[PDB]
Amino acid sequence: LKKIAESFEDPSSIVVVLEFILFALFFPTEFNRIKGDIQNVLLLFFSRWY
Amino acid sequence: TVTNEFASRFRTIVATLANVVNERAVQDDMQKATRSCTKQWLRHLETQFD
Repeated sequence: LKKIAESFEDPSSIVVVLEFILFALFFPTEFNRIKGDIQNVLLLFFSRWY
Repeated sequence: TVTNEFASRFRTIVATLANVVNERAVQDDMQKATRSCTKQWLRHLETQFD
């Protein structure tokens, strides 16, 4: 995955989550290829919001 | 460690200050806008701190 330096400080950061969901719809394959690297970002999102 | 304990402590500290400044904000009937702005600056300090 290309690096995404998100802090998820603000609700607007949901943008990045959408960016992933969309990527997982249009391109399930590459998504599955890089989803661990995506998960590193999602954990930053989840540890803040939940 | 994925998480930094020195930073997480500052996180709980800031949550406490959020509750405190929240109570003082509602007691002085100040605008919702400024109040959320205080909270925003606090979470920003949280990020800088990590």
